[PDB]
Amino acid sequence: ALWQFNGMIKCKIPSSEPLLDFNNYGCYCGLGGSGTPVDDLDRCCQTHDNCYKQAKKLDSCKVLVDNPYTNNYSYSCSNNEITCSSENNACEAFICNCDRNAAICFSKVPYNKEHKNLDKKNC
Ligand SMILES: [Ca+2]
Ligand SMILES: [Cl-]
Repeated sequence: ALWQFNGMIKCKIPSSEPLLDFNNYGCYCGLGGSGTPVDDLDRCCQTHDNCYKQAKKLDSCKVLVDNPYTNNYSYSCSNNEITCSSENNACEAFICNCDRNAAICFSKVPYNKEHKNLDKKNC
């Protein structure tokens, strides 16, 4: 869900307030996402959006009537490393991996503040 994802982002980027820094960034970071990503951070968000699309197609998630946005997976953060819980079921695990991949991606790309709060006509 959002609470775990936000915690993962802070795990990798301890200086960030994700719900303020990454939301409404570029064409993909935040609600919806379409068009050409504007930079590598936006591509991280595009990948993440696509990972959620795939989670919704996974048989485990469908049978569990899962919503990736509300998934109740478990994770831990130690020394700025994210570990998705081994106890997560297949659906939970998939979504945890989407979130972990994105948090890692965000930590590895530049932040271009000219893309914060981008007008979606640019998308
Ligand atoms: Ca999005
Ligand atoms: Cl990690």
